[PDB]
Amino acid sequence: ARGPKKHLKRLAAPHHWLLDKLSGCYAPRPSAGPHKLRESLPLIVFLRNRLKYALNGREVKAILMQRHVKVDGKVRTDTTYPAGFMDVITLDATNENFRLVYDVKGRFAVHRITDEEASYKLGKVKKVQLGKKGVPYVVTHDGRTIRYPDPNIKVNDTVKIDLASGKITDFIKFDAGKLVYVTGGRNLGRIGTIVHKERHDGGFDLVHIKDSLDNTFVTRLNNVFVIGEQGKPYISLPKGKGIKLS
Amino acid sequence: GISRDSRHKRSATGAKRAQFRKKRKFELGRQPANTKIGAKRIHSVRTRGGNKKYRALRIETGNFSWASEGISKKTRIAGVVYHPSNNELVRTNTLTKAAIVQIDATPFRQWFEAHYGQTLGKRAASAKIESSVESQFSAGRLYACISSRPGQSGRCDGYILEGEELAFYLRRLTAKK
Amino acid sequence: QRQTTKSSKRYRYSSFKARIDDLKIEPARNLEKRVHDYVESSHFLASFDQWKEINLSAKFTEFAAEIEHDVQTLPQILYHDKKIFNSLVSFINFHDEFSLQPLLDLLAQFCHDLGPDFLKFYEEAIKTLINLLDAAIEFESSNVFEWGFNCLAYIFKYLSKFLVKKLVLTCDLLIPLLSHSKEYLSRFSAEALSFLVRKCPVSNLREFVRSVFEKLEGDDEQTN
Amino acid sequence: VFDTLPNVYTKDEALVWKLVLSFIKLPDENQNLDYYQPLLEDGANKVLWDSSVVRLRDTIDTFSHIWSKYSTQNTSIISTTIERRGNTTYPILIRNQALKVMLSIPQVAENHFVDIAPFVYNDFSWTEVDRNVFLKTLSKFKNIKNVYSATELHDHLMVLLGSRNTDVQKLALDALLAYKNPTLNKYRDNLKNLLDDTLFKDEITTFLTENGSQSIKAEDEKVVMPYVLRIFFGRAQVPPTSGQKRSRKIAVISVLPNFKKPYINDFLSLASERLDYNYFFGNSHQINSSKATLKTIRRMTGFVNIVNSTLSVLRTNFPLHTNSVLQPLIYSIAMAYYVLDTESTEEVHLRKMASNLRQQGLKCLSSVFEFVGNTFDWSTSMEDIYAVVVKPRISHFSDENLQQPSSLLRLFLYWAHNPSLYQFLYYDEFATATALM
Amino acid sequence: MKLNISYPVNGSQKTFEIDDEHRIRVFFDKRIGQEVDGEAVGDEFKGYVFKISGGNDKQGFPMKQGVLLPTRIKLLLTKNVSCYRPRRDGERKRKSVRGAIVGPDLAVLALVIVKKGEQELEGLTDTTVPKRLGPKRANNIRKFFGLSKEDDVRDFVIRREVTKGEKTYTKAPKIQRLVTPQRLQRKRHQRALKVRNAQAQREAAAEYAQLLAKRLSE
RNA sequence: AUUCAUAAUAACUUUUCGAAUCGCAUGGCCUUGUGCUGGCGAUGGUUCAUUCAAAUUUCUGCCCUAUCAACUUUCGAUGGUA
RNA sequence: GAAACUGCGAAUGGCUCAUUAAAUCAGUUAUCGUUUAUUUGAUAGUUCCUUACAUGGUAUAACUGUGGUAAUUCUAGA
Repeated sequence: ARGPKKHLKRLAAPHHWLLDKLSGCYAPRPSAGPHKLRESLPLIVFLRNRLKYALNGREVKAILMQRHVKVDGKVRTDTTYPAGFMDVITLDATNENFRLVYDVKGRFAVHRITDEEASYKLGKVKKVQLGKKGVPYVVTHDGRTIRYPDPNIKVNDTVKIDLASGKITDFIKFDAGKLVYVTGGRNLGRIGTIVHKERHDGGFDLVHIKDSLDNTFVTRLNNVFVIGEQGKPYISLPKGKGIKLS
Repeated sequence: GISRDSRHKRSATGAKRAQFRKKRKFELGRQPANTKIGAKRIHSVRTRGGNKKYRALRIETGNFSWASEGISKKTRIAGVVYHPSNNELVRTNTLTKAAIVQIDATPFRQWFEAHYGQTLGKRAASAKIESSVESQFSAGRLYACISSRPGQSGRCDGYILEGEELAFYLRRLTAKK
Repeated sequence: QRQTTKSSKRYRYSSFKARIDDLKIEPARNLEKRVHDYVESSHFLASFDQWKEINLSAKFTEFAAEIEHDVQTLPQILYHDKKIFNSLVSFINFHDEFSLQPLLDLLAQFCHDLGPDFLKFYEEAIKTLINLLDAAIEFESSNVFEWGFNCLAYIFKYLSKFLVKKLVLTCDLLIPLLSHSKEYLSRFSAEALSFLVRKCPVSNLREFVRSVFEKLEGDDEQTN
Repeated sequence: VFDTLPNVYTKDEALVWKLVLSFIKLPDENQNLDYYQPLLEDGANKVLWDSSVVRLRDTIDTFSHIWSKYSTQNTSIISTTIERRGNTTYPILIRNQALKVMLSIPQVAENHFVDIAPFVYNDFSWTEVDRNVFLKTLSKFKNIKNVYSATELHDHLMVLLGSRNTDVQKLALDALLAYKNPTLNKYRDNLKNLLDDTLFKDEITTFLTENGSQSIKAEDEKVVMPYVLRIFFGRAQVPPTSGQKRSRKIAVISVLPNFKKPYINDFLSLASERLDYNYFFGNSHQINSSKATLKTIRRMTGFVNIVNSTLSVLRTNFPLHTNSVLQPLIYSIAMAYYVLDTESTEEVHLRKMASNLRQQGLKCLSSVFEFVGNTFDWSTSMEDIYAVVVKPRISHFSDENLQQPSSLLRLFLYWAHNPSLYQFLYYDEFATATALM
Repeated sequence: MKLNISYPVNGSQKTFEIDDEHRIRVFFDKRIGQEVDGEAVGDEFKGYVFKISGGNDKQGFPMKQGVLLPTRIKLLLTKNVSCYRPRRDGERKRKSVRGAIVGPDLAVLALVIVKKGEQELEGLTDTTVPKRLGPKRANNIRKFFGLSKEDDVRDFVIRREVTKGEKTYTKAPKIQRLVTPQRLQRKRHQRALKVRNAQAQREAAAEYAQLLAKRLSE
């Protein structure tokens, strides 16, 4: 190819979208945005295939151009906007807020959310840095640049962000014994407390996690996402609370 | 014409690789700007991204910095004296990086007079300079190493040759004469 | 030059002032399959069930909880007259658009059921309505203006004979909205009270004309 | 008429010149239509009702207007007489029309010129378009040295060259090149390329640099340095809003230190000559006119900024002249103290500019004392610089200056460190000494 | 050949066929941009002075300046040139165009009248056509009418009377580049927005500095 | 892990950017000036981050042929410096 | 609301396997070795500094008209 692709075949799409393999050849290629390609849910997939609020892409256009959908406090009108993980999608006429969060089976999960919980949003501080004119900022896992953070915020640390002002309300450190959500890899959706960060130099730091039935597994630091302290998730988890069973 | 792929060379074992594709645009090369000394004349090349890149065809002046004093003045370049890659560049007066040119010395000695209250030739510890630098000041031209890439940025910026480099290049000039 | 030759597309922009200038009031000029006049187990209850299906908003959901436990039938309405009306007025003063549609429809139909007994709630009903309309000025919404003035038209139509008998008190109520310093408020309030004026007979009309001319000489300085 | 007239002025070139000069003079000349105004009559009444339907409003307005006319019949008779008499006022651009005509016909003005030189020597108020058209005409002039007042035209021409609009500089350079002499004919392209914006700094380092190729010779230097100093004055009056303009101003003042001593003194003499100090020194220290205006304080601020930059690039070798350097400086700081005392704390802009001028004046005073010190005399002006020290400062010098080394403080320290400069301490009743105490 | 002669002052233009070869030999060896003599052309052009402006040869390939070769040629034309209109951005077609030196084979030579002679030519000198449109910028109207800077332009817009059946109707341009209360408000909003944002930035920076100094004094 | 982020100094520039743009509405002021102020949102623009990318790139893995055992370096083959 | 200027897109998609045997490719890495339209989030008062901002200047398209040529999504002069 001599430039950037604009089409996505149906079987090329990420599996967790649950797109059925007969209704066409193309799947909504999610436009460039806050979240990466293989872990984003376009609004057309969310409104049509999940909520069944639309039957066609033309109805998804009708909804979005009616300006009902708001993704993290702001109105979106692009039907393939990449609404990712830990997202707040508010429908006003239906009086619902949705936290987008993974399920145990590896798929995204509608989470009905009240107003006082929808008012904020977690975000994994991923790159702390010093910008022009000597101001510091943090780059979370959705592109959000937040100038002037707390001096103790480091890489891989969760920050609870007030949405309607884009500000940092508070933060949760990365130590052993915190509650860790896992986002990528085989075990994604298994909420468990972090036991031990096995740390290599130049390689990938693995993380040993142990969850409520005291089961132990290993992931990477890229897939680990800190939620809260022991038994105190800052967000409301989906049903089953992230436990893989038999 | 020019392209800079590594599919037309011999293999590491000494084999001849057959052709794999047509030449691509992202491995282009362009024609060198043999920048000489004359009135200022500068092309602009459009480069990947939308990025401008100024080529110099002829450039007279330049910005030269005195490192030991940490200052910078704009002077006039006289002519290329030494160049470690090609004495044909020395002959044809090409301005490139790592060239050894002679510059005018009047702004440097004017700054020295206005800053240390003392002329040159013919706060005393600060006023003391090196002997070869004083000899060049008495001569009327200063040796300066160019440290800019005038085929890329279109600027000829350099630094005045300080002690050790001046010794090495003085040995080089006297031996090669 | 308003939009005269319509185009071929389907979704025009229709700014707020354009929507108001297009807007009128008379629902009798309008007509549809009116649900409350169509099904007749109880007017309030029929409209309540339709709006419980249609509307999903927090404010109307709470109102629906309370009064759905209260009303299921006409003697229940006729007995719990005050509780229903005070809850309705509470949420209309809460002033939320997504819920402002069904509560206005229910206020109209509640008066229609409670006809000649509504004349004790009628005054502060009108007061909360005009406070709502001035709030609508503050948040521009042609929807809210259309709903509120259709509720006023319905209340006038349902209590025709009594307000016609007592016409001067109605315009004494609406003068804060009739002489309001906004062209569309004066326009819509004048259309509703104009329907009542058309309905009134000759003697009370003479009294009302004499009174309104005296009030105009009082508002010599006012032109609106 | 613009293409017709250059073929037919040859028949009667005198009357067309009278007409052209009349059109030049006409926008400046007054016009009055002070008619006969009768006594006022209070005839007015709301003859009809005021309606709300607009076409009824219009007809009622028409009838009420006619009624007001017929009620105040007298004044309406006068106004109708005037409006049917019709206008006689020359539209304002008629000066521009006649200047375009004179631009197309250069030879008649070149012949006369005894009626246009008053405008030049009064320095116009005319607009910049008309000024540029008239200077284009002066460039078109052929027998330019043999005009009525050649050297005074030359002087005002050089001033307009020293101006800061580079278009005006181009026009004045073209007229000064129309003035013909072989030295300027030798350096004709060089000054044009100095006026060119792109070749500016390259040209500066090309041939203004001492001891090189294409440099100005000695006699040519003597004859050409006024021109170079006026053009450098314009390029220095260029204001420093961005990095490129800051670099241009710095390039100008940093090539200044290579000319010659009287040429540096002459450039700075120009910079002072825009101002005035003969008020103080025709008096002793009293200002004749209360010129506390933004215009004159911004002139002083520009002067002290160019003096600061010149000192910073000529830390030891610059000439001090009492008639061009020191006297306008003490004039400047005395004017700062004067405006600060005289007008209130309501004038925020004037008071802030006064504070900046005070700062920069004391800074250049400390700088020049540090830079020359004992190298020339002071007994001529010890008393004046001491007066402009001792009026506002020594009364609260300790109360003001206690946080950092001030410029005034460092000047005192230089005074006390050098032996011949004890005379100021000696001059008062050791007032500055007890201030230090 | 055929002489396409145009009087630009009247905006008028006409064509005159030419058969005898003497005036053609007058035109010979001359190029586009030069001048010729109407008397040497013929009788009726006594006093007139033309200028060789363009032409096409006997097959259609027009004349192009810059190429001094009285033949046909194949030039690599680019975006902004004459005798070529690009169909696509960055396209450079190579086209056959005729050189500028006037030869014998020109089917049409097109001239402009620079100086009027002594006799009135029929179509050129007598009649004229008005300009099609008036000025559309506000300062263009102020120039074309000589209006002072204090005077307004919307009273001096040039209108055109159109008629369709019986409804007479007027038209007038939207005066582009006209100072309005709208543009004044927009400029005011740019100023106030910059000021507000700078104040918010100073406030947030001061709050972070306070927090940081509290941490260090902790 | 860095000559990193960032900051500072001195100059340099055929030299950039720092809004001469557009839609709906019309509110607050009052020295009653056609004066001062003001909402929603469209396009744009310097840098930094993000995303869709792109180009290089490390290890390991290709079918038949020794009746193919030497091959590559002038003409760049392997490395060093500019 | 035709036309035309301006902005964007036409570099994706569709077809075929001719070439290429450590080449493509598969799995695994790196960019502390670079460019990135778009999307998303942040981001720029620099007050002054000597002689129109109620808002500078040129053109050109389409169009009117005069033409060429056997002819093309050819185009010239005004």
